Amino acid sequence: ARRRASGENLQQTRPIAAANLQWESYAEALEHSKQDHKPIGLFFTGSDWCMWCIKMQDQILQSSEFKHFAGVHLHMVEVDFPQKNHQPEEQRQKNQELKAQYKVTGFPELVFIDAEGKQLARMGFEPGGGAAYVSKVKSALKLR
Repeated sequence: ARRRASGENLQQTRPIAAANLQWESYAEALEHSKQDHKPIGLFFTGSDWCMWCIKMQDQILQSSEFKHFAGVHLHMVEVDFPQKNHQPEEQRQKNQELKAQYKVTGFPELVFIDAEGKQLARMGFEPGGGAAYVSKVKSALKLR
C-alpha cells in the first residue's frame, strides 16, 4: 500500500488540532461551575507508586480525545497521593478531605460532580483507550 506509506500532506487540516489538559483548583473548579455549570472531574491517584494510575494518565487523561472532550466540556482537578510528598499543608488537608468526601478508596478513580457537589457519575481504569472512555462519560453525565 503506497498510499498508506505516503504521508505528510501539504494541506493542513483541523486548525484547532488539540491542546494539553488545563488543570484547575478544586476551589477554582467550583467557582467556574457555579457560573458555567460544567461538571468537575477529580482525579484520585498515586503518581509515584500506582502503575495503573500512570496508565490511566498516560493512556486516557493525556490522550487526544480526552483532551479535546475535557477542554471543551469539563473542569479537571488533580488530586494526587504520592509517596514523596511535597504539596503545601493547606493543599494536603483539602486533598484528604476531598478523598474522604467522595468516599474514594481505590485508584485511579475519576468522579464527576456538578457545582453543587452532586455526583453525576464515576469511573476507574477501563481498557479501550481515550476515545472509548469519553463515550462512557458522556452517557453517564447525559451530555448530548
